[PDB]
Amino acid sequence: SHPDLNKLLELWPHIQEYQDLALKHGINDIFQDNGGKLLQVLLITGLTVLPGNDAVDNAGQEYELKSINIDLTKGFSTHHHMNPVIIAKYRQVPWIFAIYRGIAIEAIYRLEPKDLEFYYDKWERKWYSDGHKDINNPKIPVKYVMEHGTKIYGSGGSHPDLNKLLELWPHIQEYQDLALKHGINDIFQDNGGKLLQVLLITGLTVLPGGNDAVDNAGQEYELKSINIDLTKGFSTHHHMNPVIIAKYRQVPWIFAIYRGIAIEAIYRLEPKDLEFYYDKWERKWYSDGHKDINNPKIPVKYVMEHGTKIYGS
Amino acid sequence: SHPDLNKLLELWPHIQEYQDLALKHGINDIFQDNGGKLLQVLLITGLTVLPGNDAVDNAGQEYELKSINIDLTKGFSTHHHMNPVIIAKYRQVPWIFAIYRGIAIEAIYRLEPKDLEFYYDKWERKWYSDGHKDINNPKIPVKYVMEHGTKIYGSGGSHPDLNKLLELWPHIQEYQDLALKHGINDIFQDNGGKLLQVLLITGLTVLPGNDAVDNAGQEYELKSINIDLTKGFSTHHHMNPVIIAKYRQVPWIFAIYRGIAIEAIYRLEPKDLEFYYDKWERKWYSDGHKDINNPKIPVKYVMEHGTKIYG
Amino acid sequence: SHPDLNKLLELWPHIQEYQDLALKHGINDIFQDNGGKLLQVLLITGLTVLPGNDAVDNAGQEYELKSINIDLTKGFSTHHHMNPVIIAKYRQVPWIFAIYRGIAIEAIYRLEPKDLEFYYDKWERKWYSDGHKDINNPKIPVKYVMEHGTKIYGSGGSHPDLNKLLELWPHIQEYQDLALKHGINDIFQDNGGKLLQVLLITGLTVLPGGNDAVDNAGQEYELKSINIDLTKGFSTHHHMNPVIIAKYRQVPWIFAIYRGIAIEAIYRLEPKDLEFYYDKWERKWYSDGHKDINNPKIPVKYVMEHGTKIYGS
Amino acid sequence: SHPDLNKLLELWPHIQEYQDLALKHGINDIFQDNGGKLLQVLLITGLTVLPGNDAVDNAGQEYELKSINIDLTKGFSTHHHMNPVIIAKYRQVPWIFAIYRGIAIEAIYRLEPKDLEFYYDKWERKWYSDGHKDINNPKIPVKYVMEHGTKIYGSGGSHPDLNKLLELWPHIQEYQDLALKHGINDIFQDNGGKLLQVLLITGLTVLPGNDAVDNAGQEYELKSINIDLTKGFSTHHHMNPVIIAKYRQVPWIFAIYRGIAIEAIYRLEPKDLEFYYDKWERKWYSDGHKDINNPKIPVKYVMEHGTKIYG
Repeated sequence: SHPDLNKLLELWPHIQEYQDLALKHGINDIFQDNGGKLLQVLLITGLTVLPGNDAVDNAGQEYELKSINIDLTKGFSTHHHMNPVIIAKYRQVPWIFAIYRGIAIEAIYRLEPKDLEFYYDKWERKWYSDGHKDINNPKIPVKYVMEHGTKIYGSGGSHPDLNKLLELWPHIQEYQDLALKHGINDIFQDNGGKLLQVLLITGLTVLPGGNDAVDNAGQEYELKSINIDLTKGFSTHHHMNPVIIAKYRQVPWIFAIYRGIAIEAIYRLEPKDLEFYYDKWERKWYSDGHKDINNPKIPVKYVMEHGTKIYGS
Repeated sequence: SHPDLNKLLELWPHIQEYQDLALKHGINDIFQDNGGKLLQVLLITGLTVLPGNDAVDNAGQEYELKSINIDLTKGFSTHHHMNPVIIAKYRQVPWIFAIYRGIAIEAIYRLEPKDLEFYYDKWERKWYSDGHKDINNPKIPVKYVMEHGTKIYGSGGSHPDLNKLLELWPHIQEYQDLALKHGINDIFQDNGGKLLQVLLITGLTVLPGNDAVDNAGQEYELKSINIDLTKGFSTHHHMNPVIIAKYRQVPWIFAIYRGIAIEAIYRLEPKDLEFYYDKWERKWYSDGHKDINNPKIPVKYVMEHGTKIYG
Repeated sequence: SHPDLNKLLELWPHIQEYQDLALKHGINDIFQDNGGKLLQVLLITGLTVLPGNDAVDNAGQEYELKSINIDLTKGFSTHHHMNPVIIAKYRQVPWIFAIYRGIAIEAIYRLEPKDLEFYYDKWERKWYSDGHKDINNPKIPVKYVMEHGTKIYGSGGSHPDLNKLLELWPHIQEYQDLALKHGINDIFQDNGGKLLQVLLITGLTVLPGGNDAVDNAGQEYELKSINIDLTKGFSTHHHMNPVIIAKYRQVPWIFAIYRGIAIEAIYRLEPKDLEFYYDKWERKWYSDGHKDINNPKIPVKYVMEHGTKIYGS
Repeated sequence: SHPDLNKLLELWPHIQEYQDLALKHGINDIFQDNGGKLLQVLLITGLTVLPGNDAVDNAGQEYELKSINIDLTKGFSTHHHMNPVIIAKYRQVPWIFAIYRGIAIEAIYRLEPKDLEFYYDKWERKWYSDGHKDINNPKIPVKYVMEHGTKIYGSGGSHPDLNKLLELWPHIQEYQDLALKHGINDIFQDNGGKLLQVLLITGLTVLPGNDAVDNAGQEYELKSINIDLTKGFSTHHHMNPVIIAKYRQVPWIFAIYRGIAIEAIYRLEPKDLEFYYDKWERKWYSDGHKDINNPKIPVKYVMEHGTKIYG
C-alpha cells in the first residue's frame, strides 16, 4: 500500500532509541537545533553539554561550541550583538568547532584561547574604530579553524554510549534518506524528522521555496506546526500584511502538532475557517498605520475547535 | 495517503495500553484466546485468574470460568475427555459464565454448585450406559444458564481498573470496526488484532480457498506464527494433492508475531515452495494414499528464501 | 544506618534489568521456579522456553529440560505419575539437563532419545512387573547424564543477550551473597530475592528449620507471603490441626505481599487478630471427624482490614 | 529496622510519578528551583511554561510569573539589573503571582498591565534621580498584589492533570514531613528532595558552622553536585584561613546527584583534603590577604581519594 510509511514504522523504534540516548545526554529534541548532530559530538569528545558556556569535560574545564554544515556554509557564526563583555568571556575558554556534512559529523577541532586572539583583536579594535557599536554575527572561517586547531578523533576519551550510537546509526542514515526522498534536507534541523511523519501521513509533497505543499490532485496548502509542550500558538509571518493575506486566503491550511519527536495530531482548516484571522490582521495592519505585524499567532484551541482532524486521538 | 493505516497508527498507543492493562491482570495476549474479552469479565467481576480452578476473588472463593460468543453459538463447550472423577472437582465450585457478542461482554451469570447438578449427573449417566466412554465436548445451553443463573452487573465489587478499560473502549471499538472492514471478524480471537497490522502493511484484505487478495485481484495464502511459541508455519491438517495444487497457484505471505506486534512479513513465490509441495505430494503416495496432518514450513526456510516486505 | 538495605538499593536497578531480560525471554519471575537460573541456560543454548515440551530451538526441534542444584542432589527428577503415555512422549525428543551450583550454571548436557532408552525400558518393564502402577518421580543419576551426554559450551549458538547477562552477573552475584548473609540459600528459588527485601525492611532474622523468624528483642513470628497478582489467599499448613494452631496462636504473623519481584506491602497481625481463623479451623477439624485440613487460606483482604501496615502505600 | 529509610522506599514510586508529571509540564527537577511548587501553579492556572515572557495560555496570552514563600519573606523579588527599557516588555503583559507556604501554593493573583503602573514608574524615577544606576532586586509587597490583584482559584481552566497531582499530594506531603524531621526545610528547594535520600543512607541529620551530624555526635561538611550541570563541588564564597581551620576538623560527605536520584556518596577524611586546605590558605596570603571566591573540589579528586559509601 504505502511503502514509505511502512519504512518509517519499521525504522521508528530505533529513532526512538536515538531520541532516548540524546535525552540521557541532555539534548531535548533530536529533530531540532542540530540535536541528532550534537549528540555525535558529545559522544566522541566525552563532553557534557551545558543548558554561560556550552559544554564541560569531566575535569571541569568549560568550552564554547560552534558548528556548521559544510554543505551550506564555510563560516562559524558567533554572536549577533558582539561586545567586549562577550569577547572577554570568549578569551577565557577553549572552543570546539564541529563540521557536519548533512547529518554526519565530518571533523572536530579544538582551539585554545591563543589560537582565536586574532579574531578577538580585529573584533574589539573595530568595535572602537566604529565607536561603541556591537558587531552583527561576525564569521570565523572553517579554513582558519582547520589551520590553527587540533583535530579531534574518536578515542579513549569518547563516551561508552558512542557504540550504541554506532549501532543505531544505519537506521538514522536510512531515515534521513527517506526525508530527502520527500524534500526535507536535514532530519535534525527545522523539525525535519517530524515533518517527514506529517508528509507520509497526509500524502503531501513539499514545494521548493509560493505555498508550502501540494497534494496529488494539485491542491496547494500552507503548512504550520508547533511543539505543543513548548507552545500553544501557530506561527504565521514575521512581516504580516494585506499582501501575505491575499496569498493565504486562497488555500487551506494544514496544522501539525508535535509532542516530543512524534506527531500528536494533524488538522485542516479551509479559507472560510481563517477569515476571522485575515480580517483581524488586516484591520490591525491599518489601525497601526499600514504597519506590518510580527508573527501574529493562531491558537491551537481555535484550530482544534474549527478544523477537521485528519490525524490524532 | 493511506487512511486505514493512518487510523491504526492513531489508535495504536491505546491498543498498547489495553494490552498493558491485560498483562497486569494475568492476560498475556489480548489478540489471542479472547484475551481482550476476558479482561472485561475480570474487571467487571473483581476476579483474578488462577495460573485446576479458573479464578479467585479477594475473599478466597475459587471458580470455574466458561464463555461463548453469542454471534456464533448457543452452547457452552464443557470438556473433550471428561470422566466421572472430574465432576467432584467441577462440583465444589460456583461456575461463572460469560456471554460475549463480538468483542463485548453481553451478560455474566454465576451458577452455584446446586444449579449444575442436572448436568453432571446427566454426563455421569452418559459414561455408565454407553460403555465406559468419554463424552466429547458436551454443551450446556445458554437458556439453561440464563434461566438458573444469577446475573452479575458492574458494581462496587468491580476492579478500579474497569475505569481505565471504559476510557480505552472507544478506541478498541474503532479498531474492531477497522478489522471488520478488512475481513477480520474478531480482534480478540485468532491473532485478529495482529493480522490487521499485516493487511494494512501488505495492502491485503481477507477473503470470506485462498486466504487474501490485493487490489489487482491477485490472491495469496497467508500464514503467521507467534515466534515465542512456534518456529514453523502451519499448512493443512488434512493435506491432499489437490490442496497442494491450489497452493502452487499463489504466492504466500508469512507473518511473524512478537507479542501483539508484527515483527516481520516475508513473501515467497510458488517456486520457493516447490521443494515442499513436491515432498508432501510424493509422501502422500508413498505412505499409501494418506492425508498429511499439517506439515510445517520452518521460519528459517522462509527467511532464507523469501523477500522481506516488512521488518 | 542500615548498610545491608543500602546495598540492596544500590544493586536493585540491575536486579530489575535482569528481571526485564528474563521476561523478554519468557520467564515470568526470576526469584521463583529457578527463573534466574533457567535464563542462563536459555541464553547459552539459544533455546526458546515453552510455556507439552519444555523448549524449542530455532530449527523447530523440541526438548525436555531438567535441572538440579548439585549442592543439594545428584538425581534428575522426572514425572510423579510415570505412565507409558508419559514415556512414549519422552522417547520422541532430546533432553537438556542443567547442573547448577547455587545460582550459577555449572554444566549443560544433551542426550538423544537413544541415550535415555535404558531408563525408558526399566521404567515400562517395572510398570508392568507391578501391574498398571504409575511410578513416583523416578531419578536419572547425574553420573549417568555426564557419562552418556554431550556437554554444551557457550558458543556461536548462544543468544546475543548472553553478554548482557554477563554484564549483569556480578551484581546478581553480590545480591545472592547478601541473601546468604541473611539465611536465604537461593535468590532464584522460593521467592528468595523477594524475602531478602522483607527481612531487610523488617529487621527480621530467619530461624533455621519452630517459628519462621525472630526480631532483635527475641520476639518470634510466623512469616507468610503471596504474589498478589497470582493469588489472594495466604497459605498456612498442608496438615492443619489443633496442634499446629497451639503453636501459631503464641506469635504474631508477618504477611508479605509481592507484586512481580518487588515487595508491595508488609502487614502484621497479633494473635488476637487471627483467633477468628484458629477457631474456624479447630471447629472444622472436629466437624470433619478429627481430620487435618489441607492448606486453609487467610484472605489478603482480611489481613489488610485487621492488620497493621509496616510497609506499603 | 530503619523505619525512616523504609518510609522513603514506600514513598518513592510516587515521588517519581510527581517528577514524571513535572517533566511532562516543562519542569526538569521538582527538587530544585521550586519545581514541585510551580507544577501546582501551572496545573491550577492551565498555564504552559515558555522556554522573555514566562508563560502562555492556550488562547495565546503570554505572562510574567513571579513567586515567594510566605514563611520566609513578604517581598516579590523583581530584577537585579533592571533598566527603563525593560519596563516596556514588563508592561505589555499581565503578571501572575504565586504565594507558597512551605511546599504548598497558598494563593495565586493575576494583575493586569494597568495595575503595575505604580511600580514601573517608581523605578523609572529611581533610575533617573540617583544617577543612571541600576536598582538591585526591588520588591513588590504581597499586600500590594493581594490588594490590587485578581485571585485565581482551581476551575474549568485548570489542566486535567491537576487530578493526578491531588492524588499524589498525600505522598509528597508525607515526604516533606520526613524531610522536616531530618532538618531539611523544603523538598522543592535546594535539592531538598535529594539531600534527604543522602541523610537516610548516611544516617546523618542536618544541623540548624558544620553541615551535618551522625548519632555519635560526629559532624561533617556535606557538599553535593548535579553531575549533568557541574563537575566540581563548591566550598565558600568568602573563604578565609579561619574557614579552612573549621574545614580541617571534620570529615566531608560528597553527594553526586543525577536527576532526582542520588547516584553516589563518597567520604573524605581531613587528610585527603589537606592538599586543598594548604593551597587555598597560602593563596590567600600570596594574593594579598584576600578571600577566595568559592574554589572547587573536582569530582575526580573525590572519586580518586574518597571512600564510596553508596553507588
